[PDB]
Parts: sequence; C-alpha cells; structure tokens
Amino acid sequence: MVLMTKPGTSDFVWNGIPLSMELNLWNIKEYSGSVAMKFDGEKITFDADIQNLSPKEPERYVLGYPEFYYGYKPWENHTAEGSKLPVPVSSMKSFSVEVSFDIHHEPSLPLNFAMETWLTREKYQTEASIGDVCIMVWFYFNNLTPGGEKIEEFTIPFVLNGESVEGTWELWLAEWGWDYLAFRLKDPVKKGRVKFDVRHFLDAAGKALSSSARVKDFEDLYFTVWEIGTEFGSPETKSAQFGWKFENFSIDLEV
Ligand SMILES: OC[C@H]1O[C@@H](O[C@H]2[C@H](O)[C@@H](O)[C@@H](O)O[C@@H]2CO)[C@H](O)[C@@H](O)[C@@H]1O
Ligand SMILES: OC[C@H]1O[C@@H](O[C@H]2[C@H](O)[C@@H](O)[C@H](O)O[C@@H]2CO)[C@H](O)[C@@H](O)[C@@H]1O
Repeated sequence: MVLMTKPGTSDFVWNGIPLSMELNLWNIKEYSGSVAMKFDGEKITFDADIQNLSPKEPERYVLGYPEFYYGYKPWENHTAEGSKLPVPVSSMKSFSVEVSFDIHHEPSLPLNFAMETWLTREKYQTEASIGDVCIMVWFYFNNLTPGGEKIEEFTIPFVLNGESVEGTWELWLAEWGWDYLAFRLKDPVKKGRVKFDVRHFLDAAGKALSSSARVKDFEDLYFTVWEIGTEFGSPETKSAQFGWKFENFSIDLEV
C-alpha cells in the first residue's frame, strides 16, 4: 500500500502498469487541514478536508490537481520506469484508456474530473512553452469552465458503463505560454466507468490547430504522458472538502 498525507509523488504498479501518483496541490500557497491519497493494489483514493486556502498565483485560477499518471510529466521531470511514453504523436495508432471513478464534493467547490496530456517539441522537456500543446478531456465538472473560449464541438464515441455512446464534446482553446485545448463532455458523469481512444481527441486537436502559427508540426510532437485526476478550486476558494476513488484501470497503447 502507498499512503501519502502531504504533497508529493510516489511510483506504483497497478496490474502490471507502472504509474505515478501525485498528491498535487501545485497552486496552493498555504492550507490547513487534511489530505490523504492511497493506493491498495485495487484502487486509488483521495480525500481532502482543507481550510485557510490561498493560491500561489490567482492568474492560474485552479488550486490543485490530485492525480495519477502513465508516462513522463514534464513539469516534474518524472516518469516511473517501464513506461512506453513518450512517443511521437505520429506513431500512435491507438491509445485506449479505461477507468471507473466516483467523485464526491461539497456543492460549491469548483472541480472537474479531467485527463490530460502534454505534447512537446522535445522528448523530455521540463516545461511547456510556445510550440507545445496541452490537451485535456473533461468527463465531469462542477462550478468550473475550461480556460479560454469555446470554439467548436466534436462528436466522439466512448464506452460508458459498458455501452458504446456518442458524446458531444466542447472544445475550448486558450493561447497562453503554450496552447491549451480542453474537450469538455456536455453530459457530465460524476460516477461510472469510461473507456475511450485518445487518438480521437488527438485527431480533433490536430484539425482544430491546422491553421496555427504557434504549433508547427502537431504530429511530430511527443505525446509524453496520460494524467487522470481532479482539478479543483478558484481564486476565491477558501476551503475544500472532496474526494474520489478510481478503480478498474487499464490501457492499451498501440504504436
Ligand atoms: O503550470 C505548471 C503546473 O501545471 C499543472 O498542470 C495544470 C496546467 O498548467 C493547466 O493549464 C491545466 O492543464 O491544468 C493542469 C492541472 O491543474 C501541473 O499539474 C503542475 O505540476 C505544474 O506545476
Ligand atoms: O491553470 C489554468 C486553468 O484555467 C481554468 O479556467 C479558468 C481560466 O484560467 C480563467 O481565465 C477563466 O476566467 O475562468 C476559468 C475557470 O472557469 C481551467 O478550468 C483549468 O483547466 C486550467 O488549469
């Protein structure tokens, strides 16, 4: 069992897949109270009951992103050993991700259940900047909209509780220090099981960025990681009570 009760990263293995879990309070300057993240071989859980919160940088809006991930997270210059990522986007034929989740939170708290990747020009960057892309996939949100503005909608299939459905995904785009693309499901799901192919979101992102002056050759970027977690907070959030459980994780990367 892996148990963390303060910010940090631990590597673990879940049904043979090497992963990293990060009790990530990246934009919190100070807090009081409790946080706990645990992996027991079958499930990863997170719980927070924190108060006296203030952000390091209110311009970043959210306060943290407790998560787990497969691959190399640029910002932490970290990857567990044994991951098949990073690989160039062009080499990915398909990348299936499956997980079951159950999110709970006080009603007022800005929060999402979001997955993400970082597409970078070089294989092991320690930051993203102009020319790089962040792609997020939001399956749930509460009192939180993605950054930038909504530009498009895409119909992309996924399997929900074992049934193939067609989701309608809003695409939000922001041009910051790097390009931010967030796909947000229009019928959010707070608890369930999802399976989907990341290649559909890479394809949509490539089309959306086809006329970009900032992103040069999208298919030559490196797909570095797949992160799964919950962003939370806004610049006004002073306390946060929420938690989640993830189970039934599997992936199939075909390169
Ligand atoms: O900016 C560096 C931190 O990024 C964190 O990821 C953020 C990202 O910057 C946002 O634009 C959006 O994609 O949500 C992410 C999660 O909140 C990263 O988790 C931190 O480790 C970095 O310090
Ligand atoms: O860290 C950036 C953060 O942005 C979040 O969206 C904010 C956005 O930054 C702000 O300019 C706008 O006014 O409000 C939204 C929130 O509604 C975005 O939700 C996160 O994914 C992203 O991490």
